[PDB]
Amino acid sequence: QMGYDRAITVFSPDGRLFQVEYAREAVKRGATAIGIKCKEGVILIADKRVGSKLLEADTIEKIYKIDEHICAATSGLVADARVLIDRARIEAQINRLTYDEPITVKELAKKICDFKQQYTQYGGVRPFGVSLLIAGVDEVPKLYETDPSGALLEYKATAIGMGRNAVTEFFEKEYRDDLSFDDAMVLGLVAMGLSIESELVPENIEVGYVKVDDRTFKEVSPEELKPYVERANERIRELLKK
Amino acid sequence: QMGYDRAITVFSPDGRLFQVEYAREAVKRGATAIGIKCKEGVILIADKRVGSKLLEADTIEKIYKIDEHICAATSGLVADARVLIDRARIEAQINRLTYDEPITVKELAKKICDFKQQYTQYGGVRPFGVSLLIAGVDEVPKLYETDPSGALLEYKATAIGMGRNAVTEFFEKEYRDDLSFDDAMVLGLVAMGLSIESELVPENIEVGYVKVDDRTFKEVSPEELKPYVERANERIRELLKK
Amino acid sequence: QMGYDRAITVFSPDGRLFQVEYAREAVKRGATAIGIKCKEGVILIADKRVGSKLLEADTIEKIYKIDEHICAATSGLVADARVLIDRARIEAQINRLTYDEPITVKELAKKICDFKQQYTQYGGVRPFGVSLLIAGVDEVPKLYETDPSGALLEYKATAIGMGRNAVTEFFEKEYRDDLSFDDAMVLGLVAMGLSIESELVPENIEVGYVKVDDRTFKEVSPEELKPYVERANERIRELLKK
Amino acid sequence: QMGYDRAITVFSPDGRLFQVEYAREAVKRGATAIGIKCKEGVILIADKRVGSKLLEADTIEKIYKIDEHICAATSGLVADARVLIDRARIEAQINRLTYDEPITVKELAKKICDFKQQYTQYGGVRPFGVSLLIAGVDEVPKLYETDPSGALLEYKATAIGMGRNAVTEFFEKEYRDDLSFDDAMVLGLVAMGLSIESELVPENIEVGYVKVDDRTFKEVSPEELKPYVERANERIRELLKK
Amino acid sequence: QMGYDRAITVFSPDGRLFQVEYAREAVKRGATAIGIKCKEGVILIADKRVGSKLLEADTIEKIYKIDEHICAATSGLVADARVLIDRARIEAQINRLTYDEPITVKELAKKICDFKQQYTQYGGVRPFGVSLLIAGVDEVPKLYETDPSGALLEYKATAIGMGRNAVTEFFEKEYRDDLSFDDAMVLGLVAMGLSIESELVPENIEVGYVKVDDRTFKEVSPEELKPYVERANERIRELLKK
Amino acid sequence: IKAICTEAGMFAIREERAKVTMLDFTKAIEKVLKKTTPIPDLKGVMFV
Amino acid sequence: TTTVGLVCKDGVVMATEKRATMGNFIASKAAKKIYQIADRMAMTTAGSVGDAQFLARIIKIEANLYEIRRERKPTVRAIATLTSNLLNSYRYFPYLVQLLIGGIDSEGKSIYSIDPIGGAIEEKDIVATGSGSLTAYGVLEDRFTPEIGVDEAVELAVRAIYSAMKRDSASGDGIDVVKITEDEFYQYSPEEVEQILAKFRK
Amino acid sequence: TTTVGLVCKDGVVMATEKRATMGNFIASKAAKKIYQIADRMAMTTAGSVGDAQFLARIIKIEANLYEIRRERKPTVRAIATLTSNLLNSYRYFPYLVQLLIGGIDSEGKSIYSIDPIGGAIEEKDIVATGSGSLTAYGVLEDRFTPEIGVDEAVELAVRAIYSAMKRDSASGDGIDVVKITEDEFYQYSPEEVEQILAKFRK
Repeated sequence: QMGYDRAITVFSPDGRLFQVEYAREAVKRGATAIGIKCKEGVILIADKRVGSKLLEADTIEKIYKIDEHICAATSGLVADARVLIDRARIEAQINRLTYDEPITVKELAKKICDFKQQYTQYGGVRPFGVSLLIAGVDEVPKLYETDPSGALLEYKATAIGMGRNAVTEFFEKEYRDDLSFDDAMVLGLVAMGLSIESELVPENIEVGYVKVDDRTFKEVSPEELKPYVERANERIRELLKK
Repeated sequence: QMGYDRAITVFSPDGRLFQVEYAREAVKRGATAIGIKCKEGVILIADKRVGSKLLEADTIEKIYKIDEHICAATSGLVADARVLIDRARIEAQINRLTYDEPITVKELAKKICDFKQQYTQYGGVRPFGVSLLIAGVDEVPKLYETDPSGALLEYKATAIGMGRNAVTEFFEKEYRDDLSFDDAMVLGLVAMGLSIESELVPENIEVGYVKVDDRTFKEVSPEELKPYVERANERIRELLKK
Repeated sequence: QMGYDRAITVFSPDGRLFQVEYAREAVKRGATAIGIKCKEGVILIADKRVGSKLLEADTIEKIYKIDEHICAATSGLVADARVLIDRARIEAQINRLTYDEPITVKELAKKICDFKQQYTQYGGVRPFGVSLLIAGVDEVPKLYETDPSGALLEYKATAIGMGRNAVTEFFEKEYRDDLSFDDAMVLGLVAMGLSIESELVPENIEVGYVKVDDRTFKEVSPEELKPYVERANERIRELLKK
Repeated sequence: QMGYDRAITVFSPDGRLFQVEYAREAVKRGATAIGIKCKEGVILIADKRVGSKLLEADTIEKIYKIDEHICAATSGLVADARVLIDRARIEAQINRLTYDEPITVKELAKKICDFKQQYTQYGGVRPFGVSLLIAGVDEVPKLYETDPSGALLEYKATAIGMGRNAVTEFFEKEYRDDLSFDDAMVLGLVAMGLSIESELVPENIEVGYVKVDDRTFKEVSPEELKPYVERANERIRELLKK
Repeated sequence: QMGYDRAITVFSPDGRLFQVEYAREAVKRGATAIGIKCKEGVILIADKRVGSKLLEADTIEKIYKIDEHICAATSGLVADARVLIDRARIEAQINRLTYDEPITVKELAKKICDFKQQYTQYGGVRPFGVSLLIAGVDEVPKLYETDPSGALLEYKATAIGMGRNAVTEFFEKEYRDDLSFDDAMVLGLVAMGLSIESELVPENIEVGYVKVDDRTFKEVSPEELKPYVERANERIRELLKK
Repeated sequence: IKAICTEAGMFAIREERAKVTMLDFTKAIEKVLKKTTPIPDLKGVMFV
Repeated sequence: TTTVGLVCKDGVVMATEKRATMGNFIASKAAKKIYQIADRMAMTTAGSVGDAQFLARIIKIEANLYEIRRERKPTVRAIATLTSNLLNSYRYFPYLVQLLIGGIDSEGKSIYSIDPIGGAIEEKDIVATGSGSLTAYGVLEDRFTPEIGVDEAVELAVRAIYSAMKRDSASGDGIDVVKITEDEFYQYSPEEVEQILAKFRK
Repeated sequence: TTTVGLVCKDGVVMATEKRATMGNFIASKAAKKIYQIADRMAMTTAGSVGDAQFLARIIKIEANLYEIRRERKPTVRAIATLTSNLLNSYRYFPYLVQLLIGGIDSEGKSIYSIDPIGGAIEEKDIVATGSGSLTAYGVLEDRFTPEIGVDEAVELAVRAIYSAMKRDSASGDGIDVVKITEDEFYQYSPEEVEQILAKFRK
């Protein structure tokens, strides 16, 4: 309702803030990004689908590296992402500066939601309106959704973007705490194909992953996506026969 | 109220500040958290229940360590609360710096009230939309409640949040001052059982406490949790047969 | 509607800053406190009825030490009291540093009045909606009332808050300037009963005083306040029959 | 509408600022004060009668010593008075700091006037709704009145406050430049006496002056005050036959 | 109606600032002030019929000294005038300070125009509603008008204040450029008398003037005014007849 | 004033009397007014 | 340079050199180093001339300002603290001057020394400070009782500056004696003091 | 300058010597170096007089402030750490003073010793501090009893200082002793202490 969404400083009568709710509407408006955690790693997949064949196939870019074992992928305003992830990188380096330790996904998530909240509090600044799914390996795989609100929540597997609801109803049935690494990234391709409702090629998705066993962030090539891409497709076709 | 609720700089003709009253409603949007003081220690029970089975139940958590003998719980924004409690760690530490003394729970409550009050005065900024429960032992048990305005109320059996209305009702009738640590522990699990209106299990709830004999903070491992809930369940069933 | 109570900077046509009479009403709705000035000392009596018994029955505080010779009692937001008292206590301690002199009740009054008038004058920050009673003995007994706008009014006897009106008429008749310490105290306790429309209990009143010959602040302890109450209940009952 | 009056940064269509125009009437709402000039010095009289039995008969004060040889009266808000006269006094003593010379009566009122001019142009702050009368002898007596705008008018006898309308009519006939100190003092008391419609009492009115022989501020105890009040009162009885 | 007079930051689609044109009409509710330039000096004539008999003879008294060859009259807010007239003295003595040159009138007027434009461009503040006549003899006699806007205009006879429209017309007929000091001085007195609708006497004007030869400000004495008044009244009498 | 006198008249009727007494009028001032604008709300919490 | 102070029963009496010499240079033979702070407060400065004046003026300004804000006479104890606070805060502008503040107030009689490095100490009823102090303490204490009148005090005060002057080659023959008797604030000034020491011959 | 301290089982007794001497130059008649911080807390300084006087007033004022805050009198430790932080903040104003901050609290009796680079350190025995300290330890340490009252600590605290005075010509005479019996804040004052050292000589 009007006048409880004309400021970010104005709490509504209900205790809700309709501005902040409208910044979450911004996150659903965008493109999808799905995060999947398994015990051997946490695999992060993001839509690389373009508006035209006039755009370079890789549009810069949907999965950033933040630390050496920490990545995030994006849904919501791509504008806000530029500054928000830049800030995130400087912070992951700052902890390496001042303790000589790789930052933990809690504490990187924490800095970034605290930074968010400060600009939700002020009425002279409007907050970032993008949600990132920050993934990395600390002592165990971790997967976090940083919300445009300034809230963190840890997930076993998740989604954001336009395909969010579809991939929450999907993982409720399928997701189990036994999933393999390879079957995890595949399960997230299946998810991804459901959201857009079209089949996948390695030219309209981008997968990176975080391995425990390497303890490092790695970026999966299209060439090395190809087997996983076919496998997932058999299942994507079956969901669109339902 | 209709044009005197579009900022915080206003006072209404009621003498009330409706922008601060809307911030208090923000607190009831979030879940209940309950504290009890008994004569042997003070008890903090937080709701940790997940809204989907794809979350991980260790980030909707309320309990935060603030000093080696002061913890606190929260209701309100998640976002605001994490910044509010990172401040309360810094204030507590800052007292140890200049005096070499851990902060009295009474003093710590007075400091963070005063911090929250500057966010209420300024028109460049909205208050913290949170209430706290600060539970500690300085020398003897203390339990205090912050309001989102930065006001200070001493309590002795208390709650905040949605289930607050029912927990008040519950401790009106049941709660007496002749209760032990164990006997007060069970009553707070029963007060959580009333408010969610179902049976508990110890993976949706978390207990922290401060005792006077140990004069420390501890956190109740899941292992030490099961018997308290098993007793509570006996009595939560009776209120679901009223 | 008005638009003159939109902000402080806006006067009404009536030659009134409409928003500071609304900060004034903020005082009225809160619980009451009475200062009673005699020549044998000053008496300060203030609320502890507040909440039920789920609260501490020794909930803290309306009776703030400012110095060891000056005390104050409050009505209005006790958020705004908590910060205003912090500033008052520090303001007084500065005088002692740079002059090695106890500050006088009156000189103290001017400095806090000046502090309140800073937020009153500025438009980007709301005034305080709290009143202050400052009662002390500096070298004669003295009593002021500090208004939310930073105004100074000296009283013979005063109350503020909810019960103000009942007190005004009551003291209009009986109060004399030549009262005893014993008399004035018992009488203001008679008056405090009427204000809340019930008998006293020493758990529902906190009472302080500054004596002429002691030059010190002391708070009267619940059972040392009990014989005074006991002779005061007689009168309160007599007057509530009618 | 009309006004164009919700800010000072917006002129009304009439070429006025309504904001300043409502603040000039906020003086009239305030307590009366009366100025009268003679050639043996200039007497400044201020109403100290405000309240009734609930308020002390000495309410501060309202006729403040600004310098050693300068005093001023106040009308308008009690609250605004408190801060303005703090600055005024500072400035008066600052002139001697930097020059070692008596500040001119004309120039001290100017530098009071400049502070409020400041508050007429910045929008972030409201102008003070207060009028000081500036009375002294630089070496010939001078009487000025300061206005909520920061406007400066040289007077020779004046009233301000409640008595604004009354005393002007009264001085049309009565006033002259060859009244003696005693005839003029007495004429000042009658004039307040019409304002309030009542006979005066020396116990609830405060009178100060700067004479020409002394050139030093003095103040009239209520004991000294009696004979003047007596001579005054006869004429006040004459007024209140009509 | 429109937001265009409701801000000072908004140009109308008429390409006019109405705030500046209502600052414009702040000057016209000031009492008349007239300037006459002759080749033999430059002459500022200003009302001093302002106020009652309860107001001094020398009550404002507009023709304030700015430098040792520069005087300036004012019309508008008497408040805002004092600061511009003060800033005029400093800027002039700055010219004396940084160069050791007599203050060019032209450059002083330029420097007031830039100072007044800081308050025009910025919207958090408001531009003074005063028109000054900057006149003096730097090397040849000059007379300008500086506007509320802070715009430079050269005049050789002008008027400002409520008398303006009458005096513009009077000089369009009468004014000449083959003009002697005595005649000029007589002529502008003629013009003042039309404004006030009434005959002059040397007690209801102040006239300052800046000679070429002398190159200094001097006020004309009442006794010295008198012959100029007498000569001038001849034409006043004729032209206020039909 | 017409409404006060009619409303006061309603109390007199109830109590079975022809005359209107002092009590009935003050009861009518309270009655009429109460139903037109309210009195409850509130005390802190935070305003205490 | 030296200054003395002693507490009389009915007054307080202090003293200054009114001619100050350092080397073969004399700045003024009517140089103030004696300061009237308020009506019955005085300050006497030993140490540097110029910093004396500059600090000393501000302390006058304070005496008035406080008296106006409190509606009462200022105390000795206020101003005694104050000088020292001012001095510690402006050690980026340090004033290297040794003050003696004393006088009469509601509190009663007392004489404080303020060090050129800050800080406000109280002397019981005697004080000297400066180059000539070491001798002077004994000079005063010989005839100091607490019931010595104002007249004998001024005599007594001179004898301490008199003691200093002969030892050193660079002290002044000008002298000011200050009396503070709660009824007058009299400044005896070089002439009047002079003949007190023409009893002492030289 | 020298100050001595010993930790008793019934209080804290610390002692100071007033009068600050360069070599034969004293700056005033007496010079406070004993500060009452609260009825159970003391500060005894050896160092400069002015620097100590400046800092002491401050410390007193924030002690009162902390009392109100916690509603709970400050600890010996808290004052010590407050003091370390105040001295390091103002290490841009040249203040070189060695402090002994001591008293009674709920954790016992203790004295914590401060140097002007920071630091507070535990002593529950003997502590002595200054330019006379080494000689002072000879007396204190041997004749230490941890079964010593506050009443045999005064007899001892004199004797330690007296001995230091006779082995330094930069100490004066002005021996004060302060005693904190847990019921008051007693200051013996110069006179009484002078008599204890008369029966420790002729």
